[PDB]
Amino acid sequence: PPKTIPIVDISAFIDDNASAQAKDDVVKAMSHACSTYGFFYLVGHGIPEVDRQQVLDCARLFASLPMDEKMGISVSKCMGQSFRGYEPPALQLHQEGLLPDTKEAFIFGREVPADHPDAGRFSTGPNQWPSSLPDSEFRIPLLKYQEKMVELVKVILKILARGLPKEWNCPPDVFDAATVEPSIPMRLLHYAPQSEEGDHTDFGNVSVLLQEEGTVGLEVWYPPTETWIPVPVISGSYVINMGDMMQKWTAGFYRSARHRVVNHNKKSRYSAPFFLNGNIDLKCKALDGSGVETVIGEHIRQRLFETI
Amino acid sequence: PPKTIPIVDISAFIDDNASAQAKDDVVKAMSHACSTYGFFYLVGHGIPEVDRQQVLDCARLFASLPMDEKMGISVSKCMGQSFRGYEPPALQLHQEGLLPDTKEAFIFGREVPADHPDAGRFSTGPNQWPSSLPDSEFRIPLLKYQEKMVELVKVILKILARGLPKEWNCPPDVFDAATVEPSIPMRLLHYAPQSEEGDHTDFGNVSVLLQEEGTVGLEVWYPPTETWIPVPVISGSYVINMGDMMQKWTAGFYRSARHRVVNHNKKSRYSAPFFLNGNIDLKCKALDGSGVETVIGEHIRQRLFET
Ligand SMILES: [Cl-]
Ligand SMILES: [Cl-]
Ligand SMILES: [Fe+3]
Ligand SMILES: [Fe+3]
Repeated sequence: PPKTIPIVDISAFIDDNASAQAKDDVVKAMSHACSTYGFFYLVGHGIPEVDRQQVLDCARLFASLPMDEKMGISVSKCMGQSFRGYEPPALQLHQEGLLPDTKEAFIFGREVPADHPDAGRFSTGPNQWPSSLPDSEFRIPLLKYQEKMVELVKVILKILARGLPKEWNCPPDVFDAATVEPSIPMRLLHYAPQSEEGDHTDFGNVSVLLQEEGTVGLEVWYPPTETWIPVPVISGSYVINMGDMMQKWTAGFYRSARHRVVNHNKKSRYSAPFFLNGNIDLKCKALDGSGVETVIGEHIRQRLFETI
Repeated sequence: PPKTIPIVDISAFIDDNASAQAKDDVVKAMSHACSTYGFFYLVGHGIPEVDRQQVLDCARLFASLPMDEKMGISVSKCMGQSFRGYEPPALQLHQEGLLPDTKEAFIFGREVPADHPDAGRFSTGPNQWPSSLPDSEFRIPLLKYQEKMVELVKVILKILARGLPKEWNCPPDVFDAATVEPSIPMRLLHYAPQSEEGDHTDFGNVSVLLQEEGTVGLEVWYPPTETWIPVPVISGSYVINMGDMMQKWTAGFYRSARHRVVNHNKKSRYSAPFFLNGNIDLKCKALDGSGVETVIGEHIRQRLFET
């Protein structure tokens, strides 16, 4: 029974002067992690720690807005199925903060203008922005960080493509089309402390989680030993996991693991997960050459219906 | 057969506003790592990445001096048994660089003046500094870095003291005496590439290794499955391990593991290990109350003779 998910240092891939052996070491480590656990810690991404800390400060800043202003940009008010804006807690009584055991989030994605023909299509459309926060303090750092998440998931996909079974003869670009005009939702999550008194998989391709220091929140189901693996916070790391669409694309070689967040917090906790769903119109062919075709957006919408 | 040594984030101990649960989590993780493997990765130390990169640049800078300049401060020339200065390769033919499969090092420790009564005693005395390297590029950043390593091993020892068996009833200060006027050698290591064509334990209390990015060098012997565990470089981390004197002090609860560096390098590789040996005159009592008394310096010298 494993005690931890593995860790992958991708430095050899962020620098063009690393040895072929070191790059190959990264490829094998990430391939084994994603085909065994579906999860791994990633370090060596090169995203400055000040930027990560700024993202968590944005989460805290948004959460500090009064309930009325956050509901002014409720996801109810977004365009079509773009699912952008404020996700309210399940219960609320006051304008300030959260009731214990609830959570709230700000969701934003790829900026698509309202008059674009795709606006309002699944996970596609304009973002909603809280007007009381100045651009320099919220929207601008979040969009800059979004640039960096897009570049990081591109690198992750190149490493993963190099890690597939060689007899499938997949080229290292095999995933690249998913990164063109993609669905890329990001959440700024605020978890209230636990009171004194869930199980899921991600549907997309790659998830990149920024954790705040604190007690263990995340657990990953490992079927072979039927155990929940805790994922404590590791300084400098992201938690990376594969989603259902990636598992489907790779005919099950890369696993999409069940996971849940446990709330042992005595104070409010924040996190910032970024999700690569991918281009919602891309038709993906099973990389084992079995001829199965899956359209990303149809797959994700189907997963939503099956889970709700 | 384990595949990795554990990772311990000590952030909860570098901040006084972290929860008691988080601090206890750090204590438990570090204790289990040191009593099982004797080794762990440490992150969250707060030492800036620019400072770590500078230390490795100092290693490269020193190594780039010609043989004649480096031998000007050979360890042969240090005062008494202070063991400070330049450790030359086992073989050499040119003034520049190293022959494959060899290594060289710069060694410096706690600055003790030449007229101090302890100067020249075991691992104690003044440092040798290469006269061709400007202070701002070498001696000054290394001495500041040395302060940061001393503070980090102080934190590690506090965590380790909290991880001992509760039935021994050890107080959390139990190791602190080792950090007063200690032997603290640090090396700037330069490994030549492998040619086309060792196994040991550390003698002191706590070792703190800064690795350079590259292929796996370090391996740790794990007896229960009789396997060499690779220790690849992890960004932002130090590799921490217990030495023989910590194993002795804790009556074997904390393990001093055998380890070795393997050379798969096609180009020169650098590292910066810092060693807490401790105060050489401190008499340590086995923390299980078995009455055994060990003087750190005598232990380290005896371990040197045994090897
Ligand atoms: Cl790695
Ligand atoms: Cl930890
Ligand atoms: Fe998830
Ligand atoms: Fe060693």
